[PDB]
Amino acid sequence: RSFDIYSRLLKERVIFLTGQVEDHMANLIVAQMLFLEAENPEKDIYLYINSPGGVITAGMSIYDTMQFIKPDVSTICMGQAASMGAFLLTAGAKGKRFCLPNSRVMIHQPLGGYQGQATDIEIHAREILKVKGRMNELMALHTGQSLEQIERDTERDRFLSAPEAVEYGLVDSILTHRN
Amino acid sequence: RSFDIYSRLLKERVIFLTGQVEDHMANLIVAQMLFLEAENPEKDIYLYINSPGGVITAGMSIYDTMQFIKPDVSTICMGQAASMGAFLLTAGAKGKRFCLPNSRVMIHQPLGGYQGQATDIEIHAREILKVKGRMNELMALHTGQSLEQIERDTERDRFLSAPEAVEYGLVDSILTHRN
Amino acid sequence: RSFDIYSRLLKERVIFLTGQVEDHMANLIVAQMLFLEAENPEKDIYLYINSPGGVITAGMSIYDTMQFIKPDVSTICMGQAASMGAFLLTAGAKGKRFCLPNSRVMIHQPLGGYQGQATDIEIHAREILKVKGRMNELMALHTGQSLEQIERDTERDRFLSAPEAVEYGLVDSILTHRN
Amino acid sequence: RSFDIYSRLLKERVIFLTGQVEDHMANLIVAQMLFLEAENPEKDIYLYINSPGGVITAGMSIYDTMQFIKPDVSTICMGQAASMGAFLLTAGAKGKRFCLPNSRVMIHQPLGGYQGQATDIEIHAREILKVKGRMNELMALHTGQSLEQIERDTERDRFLSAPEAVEYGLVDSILTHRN
Amino acid sequence: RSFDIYSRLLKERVIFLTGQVEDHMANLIVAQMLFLEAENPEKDIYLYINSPGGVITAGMSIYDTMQFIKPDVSTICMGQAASMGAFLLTAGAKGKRFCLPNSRVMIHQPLGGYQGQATDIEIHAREILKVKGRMNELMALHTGQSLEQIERDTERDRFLSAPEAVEYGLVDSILTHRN
Amino acid sequence: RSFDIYSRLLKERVIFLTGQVEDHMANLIVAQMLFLEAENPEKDIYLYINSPGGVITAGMSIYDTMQFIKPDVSTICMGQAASMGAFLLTAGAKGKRFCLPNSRVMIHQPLGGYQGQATDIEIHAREILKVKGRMNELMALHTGQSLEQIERDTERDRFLSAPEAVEYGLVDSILTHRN
Amino acid sequence: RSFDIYSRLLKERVIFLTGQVEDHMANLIVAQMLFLEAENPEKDIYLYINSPGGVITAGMSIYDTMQFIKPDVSTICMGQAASMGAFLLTAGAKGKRFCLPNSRVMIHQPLGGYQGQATDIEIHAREILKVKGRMNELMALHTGQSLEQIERDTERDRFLSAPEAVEYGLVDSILTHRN
Amino acid sequence: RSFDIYSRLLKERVIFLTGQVEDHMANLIVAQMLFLEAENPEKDIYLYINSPGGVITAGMSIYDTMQFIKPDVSTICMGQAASMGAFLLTAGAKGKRFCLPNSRVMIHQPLGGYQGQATDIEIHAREILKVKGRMNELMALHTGQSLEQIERDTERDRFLSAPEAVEYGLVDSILTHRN
Amino acid sequence: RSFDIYSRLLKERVIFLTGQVEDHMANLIVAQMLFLEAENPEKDIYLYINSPGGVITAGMSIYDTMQFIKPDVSTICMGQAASMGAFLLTAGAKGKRFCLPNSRVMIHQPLGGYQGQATDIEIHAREILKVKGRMNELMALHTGQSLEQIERDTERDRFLSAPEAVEYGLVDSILTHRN
Amino acid sequence: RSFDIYSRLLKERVIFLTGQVEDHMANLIVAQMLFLEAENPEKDIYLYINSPGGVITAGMSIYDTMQFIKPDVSTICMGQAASMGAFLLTAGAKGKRFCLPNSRVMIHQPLGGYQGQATDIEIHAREILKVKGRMNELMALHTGQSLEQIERDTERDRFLSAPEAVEYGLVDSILTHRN
Amino acid sequence: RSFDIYSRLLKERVIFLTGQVEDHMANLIVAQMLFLEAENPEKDIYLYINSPGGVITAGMSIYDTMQFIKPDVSTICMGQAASMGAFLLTAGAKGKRFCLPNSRVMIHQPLGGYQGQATDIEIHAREILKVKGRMNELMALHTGQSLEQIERDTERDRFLSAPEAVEYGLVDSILTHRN
Repeated sequence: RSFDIYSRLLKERVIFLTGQVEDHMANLIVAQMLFLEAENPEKDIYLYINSPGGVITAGMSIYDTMQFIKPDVSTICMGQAASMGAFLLTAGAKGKRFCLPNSRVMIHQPLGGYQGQATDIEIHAREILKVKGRMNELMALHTGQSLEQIERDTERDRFLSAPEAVEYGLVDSILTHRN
Repeated sequence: RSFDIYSRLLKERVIFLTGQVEDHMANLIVAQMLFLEAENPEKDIYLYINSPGGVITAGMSIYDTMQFIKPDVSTICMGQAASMGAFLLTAGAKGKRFCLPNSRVMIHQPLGGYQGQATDIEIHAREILKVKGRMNELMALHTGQSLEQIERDTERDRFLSAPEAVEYGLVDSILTHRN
Repeated sequence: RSFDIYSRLLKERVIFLTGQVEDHMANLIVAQMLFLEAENPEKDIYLYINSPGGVITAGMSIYDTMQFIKPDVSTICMGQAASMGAFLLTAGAKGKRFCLPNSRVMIHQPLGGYQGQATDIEIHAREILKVKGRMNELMALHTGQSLEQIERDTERDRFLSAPEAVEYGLVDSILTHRN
Repeated sequence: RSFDIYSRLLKERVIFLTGQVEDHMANLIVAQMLFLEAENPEKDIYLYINSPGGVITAGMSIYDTMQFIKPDVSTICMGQAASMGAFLLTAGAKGKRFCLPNSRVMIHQPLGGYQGQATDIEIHAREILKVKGRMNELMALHTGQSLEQIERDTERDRFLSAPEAVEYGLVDSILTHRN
Repeated sequence: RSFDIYSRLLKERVIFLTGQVEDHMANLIVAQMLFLEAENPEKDIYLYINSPGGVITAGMSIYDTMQFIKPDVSTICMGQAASMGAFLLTAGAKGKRFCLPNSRVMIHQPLGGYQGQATDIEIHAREILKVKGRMNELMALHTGQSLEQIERDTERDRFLSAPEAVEYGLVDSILTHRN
Repeated sequence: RSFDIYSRLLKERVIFLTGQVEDHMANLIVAQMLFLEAENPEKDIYLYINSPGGVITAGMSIYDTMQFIKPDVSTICMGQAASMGAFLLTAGAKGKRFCLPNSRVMIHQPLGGYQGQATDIEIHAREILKVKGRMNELMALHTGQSLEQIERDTERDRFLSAPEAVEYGLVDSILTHRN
Repeated sequence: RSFDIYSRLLKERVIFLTGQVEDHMANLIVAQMLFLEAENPEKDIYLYINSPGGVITAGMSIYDTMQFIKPDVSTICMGQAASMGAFLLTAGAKGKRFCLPNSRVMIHQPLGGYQGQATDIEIHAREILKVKGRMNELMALHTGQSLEQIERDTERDRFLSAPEAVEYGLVDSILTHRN
Repeated sequence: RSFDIYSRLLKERVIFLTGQVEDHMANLIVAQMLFLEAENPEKDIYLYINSPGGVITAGMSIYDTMQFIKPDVSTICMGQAASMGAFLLTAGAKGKRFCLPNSRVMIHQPLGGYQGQATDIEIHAREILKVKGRMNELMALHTGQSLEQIERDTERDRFLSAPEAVEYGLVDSILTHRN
Repeated sequence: RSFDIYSRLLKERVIFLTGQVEDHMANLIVAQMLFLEAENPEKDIYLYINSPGGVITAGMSIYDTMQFIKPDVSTICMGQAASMGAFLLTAGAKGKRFCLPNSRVMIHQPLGGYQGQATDIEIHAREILKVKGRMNELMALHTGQSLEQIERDTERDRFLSAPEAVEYGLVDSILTHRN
Repeated sequence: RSFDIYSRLLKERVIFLTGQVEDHMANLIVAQMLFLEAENPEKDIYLYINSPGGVITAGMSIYDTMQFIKPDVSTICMGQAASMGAFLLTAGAKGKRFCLPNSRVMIHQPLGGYQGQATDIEIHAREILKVKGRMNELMALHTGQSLEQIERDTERDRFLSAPEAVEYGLVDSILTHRN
Repeated sequence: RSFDIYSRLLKERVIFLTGQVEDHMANLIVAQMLFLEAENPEKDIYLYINSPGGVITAGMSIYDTMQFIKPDVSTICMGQAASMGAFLLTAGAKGKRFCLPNSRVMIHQPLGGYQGQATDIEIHAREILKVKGRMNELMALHTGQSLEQIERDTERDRFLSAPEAVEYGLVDSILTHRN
């Protein structure tokens, strides 16, 4: 029926990634995808995104899953897709990444923090550095820009309008009306 | 049916937008609209609004989706439409925007806040302004007022009564009695 | 069946207005109202009011809905009905506004509050004033009392028993025994 | 089958009033009553009462509802009936008010409080003295006692055993064994 | 002895106004001015100001106290002088007011809030408006600017470097080096 | 329908392990396996591991269960697998432990703590040392490393990219695409 | 199905006892047992233990239901059985008490605490010593150790691994693989 | 005498700035500063600094007082001096600023935040930027570093050990042994 | 007198370093040293240390002063000396570092943590690694041990009795009984 | 002049140890002791004890001091002397350790608790046992019991009335009156 | 003098025991007594008591000191003396224990509480009973009542009026007017 609306929509292969990114809402996204791949492993799957960002590992379970499943996950951003949100948007199938008119994007490097003995802090920061390294690589890839270029652009929070977003390479185009 | 009164009214293509505006309740609006579109792309959709406003991104995900979909989205204001509630109200299809005799409207500029280093304060300070600017443009459109009439009037909380809101281009007419 | 008493009670066209009047409980009432008009826009709708009042804008959404829709909305006060509750009570269809023998009504003026800069206190106060005045008009009008008289009685809290309420023009008669 | 124990008992025309008396559980009781009158205006309705008391106007919505509906509302006190609970128990159809052997009854006067300007304090203090009067008036009407035996009896907490409530006129008899 | 350091500078007629302006610290400052006048009513009094401001009536006891005592109260601002701070800073004896090189001033309007009935709210919005007018006037007098200029300039927080304070007319000049 | 997504995917023998490892969630995962084993003791069970670790007795109830049921348990790590999570991944069916592209693994030693008399401190500290020894042995035997080698790398947190989890012997390979 | 996994496994006559032992969770267990006996008093009941203990009386309501029902209750320790956990584990039908390989059991003496008058303290402490005696009696009984031995081994925490568990008489054998 | 250690060391013209910079601690430092000049404006003053930073304005009241009194102000960092602690340190008399052997210095730009309307956010961001510049100019001025160099060096926290400090121009030399 | 026990002991050139190390108590102790120096530079200062440690920079503000003043600083351990507490005791005048019979010492690496952006993270991680290095070097210096050996023994909490302390070169000898 | 009772008694060489034992009340007792020696190293000091125990290192700092100052330290117990309290009592000068008639003594073992990696948990747990052993040898040394008698007698809390503490050798005698 | 009212009254050999009995206030009381004995070991000391009781050990410290000093100690009860208050009241010098007219005395048995192992509960439970026995013996000693009689009137709270306490032998006489 219309008992659950996100369900009816799931049947239309529409998945919503809304707000904060974290393990449980991430895991729910991931399973929603595996389910759509088993249903029909050919049809695209649409993933709407309105999110301030969130936990990185939780984000990579989503990312690796999108690339892993045969279906092409198109991505469409409404409202906003900041940080790992923006990362996921641009991680969508090629040519199948959008942004509605007034949605906004924000990009930036990884945030984190540890607490401990110098040695452990060493082992942990070293690590958040490997991750920044891989986060930037993957962004160069998906967006087209170059490693050097991203790290520059991403050292500090950076905003992009729907247009600037396409111009930059995070999304392929702006959806304006249903034609 | 009546098992769930809102689900029953969605069947009549009616969506309510009540209270504070945030990602989740907004996602649900977006999902009811997407869903109505899919059921019949030609019939109007009625978006009843009684809100004090809220988070702008969350709202914009509703304005873009409203515009984006094929159906005309008529907006009825009951009780109150303030800030993002008045934006969204005025964003309904032309001619199909109304107010009940005692609805009261209030418009004003964007609110925000950032914390950090002066540098970052810079980016955020200038993005909130880029937003106030796009927002004021769109209010110009849907109202007919000049960009300068709105920046002027939203500079501070401005209350509009039903007839004033009609007289101002916020809504098209006042609904008193069903005939 | 009687799975959900209120759902069941609705089939008999009975909507309940209980507790403090605020945005969501009101929209629920406004929907049961539009829903009943849809089942039969001719038959009277019965509103049970037992409330100490609440948010004026939320209450006006119910008031305007009552006046708007085709069917006559019969008001029955049980327990108490005060401020916005008393107001929504007297706003029922003349001839069909009731009080139970020991119900009690209380009228008074809009209670508000603001915090901020002078310029802004000025605005917001002007608005509470415009509203008080109109609410006063809609009160003279529904009860039959004069505008002078209402202003003179809504300054301080005033209690009316069911009988005085009948004589004040707030309700039409007293329901004592289902005859 | 007892999928919903309380609903199945409702079918046997049984209503439970447990715990503090407040607006909502009180509304639920009214609705169960109107619904049982709807189902059959001729049949007796049984109200079990086990409550310490609560909000007077909430208790009065149940009271007036009991008097209004066509059916007789038989009251049965299990455990305890204090204040509005006692009042509600003695308000059942004459000849059908009962007490279980070890249930205990407590009667007293209205409780209240206020905070504000002296003018308002007076309006509110005078109002609770009327409520107290009317409560005493109705107390005498149902117990048979005179108007002063009641006043003289409710100035302070007063306990009454099952036997004493039959003798005082609060209830008609003790229920000890099904026969 | 340098037992109490401020009690020591007080003997050199130096007075410090530090932090939040509120009744008790304000009263301590007033008492020192009166005490200084008692000791020697001819000699100047230096008030060192470092404050973000605070309560208006609390500050006005200092203002009038300053103007009432025989000695000229010379004011020196360090750190900052905002709101009630900039005000007391400028109310100092004409010709004897200063800003350390890097102190900064901020001027703006009254702030406040009330909760209550529409009738009480109006008495309060009226009042804060009269306070608003006397401050602008007193600010006009003291800076030499014109009323409407002061009004126009205070509507929103305005920062002013010491040079801008000297230009604007809040202080008389910038102290840089003891000579 | 897809009223419970985790429930459908379970139909495909896919179980999820997300977030902190503790008795209840740990117990649910265990029930899913038993349940899956009884459904078909022959087909593989698939367990996605995206955890930061958690309680060791809880993890072991899942471990012994894994090694105990007939079906082969295929572990796939997405997002991340630390401590107990990495221990349960490397604990999957030999040759069927995969690690998605950007999942990061982290293994280390046991965390714990006690409070009380010394005699109990020794009893308990001696117990965590014993658990340690055992986890090292099991980590040895599942990864193929030597007990000495294991002991040497888990004294301190030690991360491991996807490629390293293969070199080190925790997992067998890497799923980068569905094919 | 896979809707309610634990309800699903009740069919294979499998009950899980997870986490803290207390009255309500204990009641669910008792009820699950009584029910499985009503379905077949001949088939074995399988109770999975993973608990750090709990309220003794709660545990005992489970202990006696086990000895009372016709069906043998086979116990299977997963993760850990500590205190009352080890108690209910070692109380399964003799010959059918198992410990998974890496399970681990812990045993000790009763814990408690009272407060109040001295007389009462003597009453309550004299009660915990009886429960103690009785708990050690019953431990000797299912393990075969001398009551004398028990008392020594439980004055303090004592951990036992699966093999150790089997040798102490707590359980009959270790479970390693489905065969 | 050593009744108050801090007062006693005040006789040797010594002053300590310990902990976060905020109006009150700052004032007590300024007053001791004025007090000393007043006792003899020729002898040098010693301001020991061991702070992590604090409220910029609070700090500036101290700065301007340092440059203003005739007494030369010798700064001596111990432990650490970051942010406004770094600034006041390098602000002492040229030639008379130091650094204990293992002192540690940290520099960077302003921190801050605001909440409100777009308009007001602008005014405050505009202000923390006017301040940053000025703060930088002054750093250049006191370390003789290029103005651009400071802008660079203060975009992100930069730790400077004592030698590096001397070299960078923050302090003139390093004190290790009292000769 | 003994009106202030600590002032009197100050009068015998005795300073106490008790509890956690942080700026204010560390500045208090620094102040006592400078004062005792002022009162006689040829004489030994007796500094007692019963501390679990604390903030390194604060510890350092005391270490540098110790090294710096003319008076030989003699350290004496009572109760405990952990972390900065052991560092400060071992930094006493070579030949005058005592340890009471039953005092225990504990050395270990630095503790800390950060939260923020990777770049900043890296910046702080390095910093704590420079600090760790410098402490170790100074541990080697004062204990006569070797830098390497110091790097080994201070990776994990290391305890030592007074005799082991002497033996390690942390203190020079053990005081037992006055003579 | 009895303006401060404890300081007056201090001239009578009477130090009080009251309440929980922790670094600061402990340091004050040490300071009073060193102080009292300095006045006269030949006269007896009296330490009254009424404590429930407390931190060990803190008690040891008191302990060594007692053993270390030339003058004998006579200990008198009032109320109670438990744990470290009891230990500091028996630590008095042989032949001068008194317990008042109804004072009660309690002895037991060190209590502790750590949290962290197994390795660190080992380091701490060995430390707490060495401390236990050393504490025991001391107990043996002052009471003249056997290390073995003390080990057994302390495993769990053991109370000893005043006379029983006399024969156990914790104290040399009961103090009943001032003769 | 009167710079402290109680210090002044001390010079009159008057001590106050007001409120809650606990270690620090009981220590103060003990200190004042030793001091008064040290001024003049001959003259009476006067301890006023207005207490509801408290910690027995804290109390006993006040009791063994009352006996122990040479001066007779006269106890005067004002307001109330309950539990330890009543104990300490009666433990005063025979013939010199008073009770002001309307003071109330209350008596009972020890209150306690403890948590932990059965073994520890027993150890602490015996102790509380030993204390209860000893307290009851002293109570008998001092009142003249038989042991047994004391055990009976102390199982539950027992109030005694002033005169009833002379009768019971708890106090010697009543005081009424300074005669």
